[PDB]
Amino acid sequence: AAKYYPAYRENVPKKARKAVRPTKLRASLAPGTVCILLAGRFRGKRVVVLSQLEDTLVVTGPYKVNGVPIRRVNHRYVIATSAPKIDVSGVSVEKFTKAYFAKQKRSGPVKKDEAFFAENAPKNALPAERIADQKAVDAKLLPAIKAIPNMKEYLAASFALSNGDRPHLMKF
Amino acid sequence: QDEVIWQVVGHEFCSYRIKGEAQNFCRNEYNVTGLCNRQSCPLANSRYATVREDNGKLYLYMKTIERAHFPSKLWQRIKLSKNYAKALEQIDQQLLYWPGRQIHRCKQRLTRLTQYLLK
Amino acid sequence: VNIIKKRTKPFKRHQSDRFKRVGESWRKPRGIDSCVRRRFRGTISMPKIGYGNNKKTRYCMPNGLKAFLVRNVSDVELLLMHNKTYAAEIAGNVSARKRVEIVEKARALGVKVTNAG
Amino acid sequence: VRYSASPALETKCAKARGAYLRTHFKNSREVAFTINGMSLKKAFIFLDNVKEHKQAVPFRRFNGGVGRTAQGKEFGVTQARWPVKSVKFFYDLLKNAEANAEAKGLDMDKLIIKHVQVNAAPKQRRRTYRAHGRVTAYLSSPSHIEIIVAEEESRVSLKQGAKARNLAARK
Amino acid sequence: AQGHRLYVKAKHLSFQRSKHVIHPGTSIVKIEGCDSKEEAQFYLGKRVCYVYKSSKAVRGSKIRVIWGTIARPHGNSGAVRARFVHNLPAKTFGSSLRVMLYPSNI
RNA sequence: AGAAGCUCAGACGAGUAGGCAGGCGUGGAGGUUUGUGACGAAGCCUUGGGCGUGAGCCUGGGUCGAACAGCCUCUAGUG
RNA sequence: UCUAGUGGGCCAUUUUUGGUAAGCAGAACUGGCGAUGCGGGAUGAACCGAACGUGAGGUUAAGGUGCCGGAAUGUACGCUCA
RNA sequence: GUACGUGAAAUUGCUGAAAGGGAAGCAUUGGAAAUCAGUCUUAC
Repeated sequence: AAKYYPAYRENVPKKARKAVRPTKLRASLAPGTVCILLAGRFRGKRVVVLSQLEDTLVVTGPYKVNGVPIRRVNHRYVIATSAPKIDVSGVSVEKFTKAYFAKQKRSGPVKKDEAFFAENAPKNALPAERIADQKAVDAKLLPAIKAIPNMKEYLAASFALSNGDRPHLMKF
Repeated sequence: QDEVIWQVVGHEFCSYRIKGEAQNFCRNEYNVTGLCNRQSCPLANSRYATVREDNGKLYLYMKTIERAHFPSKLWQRIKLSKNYAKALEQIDQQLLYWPGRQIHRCKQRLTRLTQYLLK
Repeated sequence: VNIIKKRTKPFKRHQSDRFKRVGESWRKPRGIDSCVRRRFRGTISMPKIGYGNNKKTRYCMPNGLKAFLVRNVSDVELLLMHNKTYAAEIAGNVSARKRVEIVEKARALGVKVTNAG
Repeated sequence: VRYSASPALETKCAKARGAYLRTHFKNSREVAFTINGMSLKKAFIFLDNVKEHKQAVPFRRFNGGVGRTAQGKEFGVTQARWPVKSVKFFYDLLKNAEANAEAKGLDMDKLIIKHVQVNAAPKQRRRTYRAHGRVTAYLSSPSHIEIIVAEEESRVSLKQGAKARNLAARK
Repeated sequence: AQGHRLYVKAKHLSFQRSKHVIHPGTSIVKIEGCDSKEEAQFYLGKRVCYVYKSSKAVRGSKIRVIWGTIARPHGNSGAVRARFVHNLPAKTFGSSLRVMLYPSNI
């Protein structure tokens, strides 16, 4: 059969009984909710939830408001706010999947270069289709935040804690 | 009698036994596993087979119960000089009836020798 | 199964730090008033069988192999079928000629050498 | 015999040795510690001053019972002495080292005492007679001295790289 | 400059200990504004860290961090027990810690 | 499946005087290993590595210059 | 069946004798220390709790939670001024 | 190099580093600084 069999009878793992079942996200993370990003490069940003993915939330604060593109954000790194909901029923969310946000496979330890960092960037890498999707979701999201007062600039601002603020007493 | 041999040579002095501090290795020129054990004991098993390397050529050794008194014709030699696959089917064929479970061990041994030969 | 060490620091003999005539090698305190023998709080611990390591990971190097001492090529060929269980370790009294010969023997076997360099 | 220190490379140095010299090892150590690091010419000026009681050798380690003096203040110490036997030996060795540098072709203006060490030589021993018919040791502590004179004396993560590029290059 | 600090300020009080025996594996942390165990329940499971500064540049950074998690409340006055990946140095008694707002559930 | 092996389960674990058991180390003897060695044995030094609960053991580098070791048994002026 | 060590004990509870009394002398029953660390009583051989393989988590005992010191400058009702 | 094979420890000097308010040593946990191996890179 095969060539050059190992000199050790392989130990097959016992059949595991761990079945993957759908994640039950927080009851306050409904689509269209305004959320606060706690970690990452966009910590303190305010964003509008588009859809709930398998584990995380596909979310973007309108790129023309605060410059946060469409990203997956894990539901444990957001503080959902009680701000008035934004209509996200009219925006397509079926094309935002794990495959859509998936990175390129590497399967090797070679990486890193000054030219590598000169590569990627918004100028390169960023597909025109990704830019078009960001512009399309912006077109479908801006009218709602324009209509409800003070929410456009609220999304532009950045959340921060001040002296004497106690998050357990504070509600968002 | 075969058990007498093992009780004499297995647990104590043997020229092919290498005891170090917690374990036993069997370098015997007609063993496959490399470890010391009756099931694999070459001297104490009357019907048993092995493979070893020689000058780029693989050799399979066998011995029976009939020729025990004559050491010169006691072991039987065959030489192999082909690729691995065919070398496997030879041991498979030569042992599909003879040892019981040495088929897999000498397939493993032939594996390691052929990696030696290529290197 | 990864290798876990119940204890990493050696059991140094009591008062070996204060007296040079008393060596680091562990000696069991027989003294009638010995604080360490009586296990006072704050004193040094003593070797116990509870400190023994897992039978699966005992005698195993951090890479999972067991360093098997090697003095000639025939010692290397003993590890022909156990190249994922043992690692060749060339003895200190082996000359440079056999050291090179053992290294090429072990690299042919695919057996790792702990002190190849 | 080889010296203690990595220098004594004969291209740019000189050295001089003395063995079994019958003078006190403790006084020799104090002299060596005092002269270690100063230039050869200024070392000679200091040694003549010690011989003339114009400067004193500070006693730092073996100072038990050593009297106080005003000539120790330039070394920030109170205890200092004028060991003339030890200084005479050190003067002879320094002259020998200077002669070695002369024959070797070095520069006398720039030479400094790079290394000087005193070691205990084997004790010669003698007898002294005590009260009640008792005898004990009258040991002598010689010194080995050696002197050497010489001349002169990151990877970045993907996020870090992108942050650095977008901040520095883009602006 | 008040557009940052997504964390809550806390102070490393001591190790978890009896009268004479210390247990450096877990520490006692006083989170500011946390004045009862009922309030400590909100901070349970948050990500706490010790941030300090060093002269050597590890990966081009002067700032290095030891991470940890709030495990349980301690006492009645709002102090919490914290477990760190590296046990906090005993010289940090009275030093400050950052308690982030994640993993969030609010 | 070195059946003197492999495997499953449960309970349990302080200790002077003292008893018993299994191991580590040393000198010499028989057997053995196509055993190591002037291309460096033994010994010694070591802010190198590795193993063992431990007695200990192995190893890298340095020094050194003539012998020494593993295993099975025998023995003792053996720690 | 063979044999080791031992054949100076001491303390406490309770009962009790000699005694002016004693950190005194003498016994009875049990528990201990001796031979035993650990938690506590600041500290202590016999007091309190608990008797010990190497560890992780949880929970308690005795005892504590103003600060040293881990833990309420807690709750309720009084007493006390020295 | 005859103060002669090998050349241990005590103890000593030099150098480098470090520490130190009436001892020092130790144990435990981590920091800092120095030092270093494994692992990996591959195999299928």
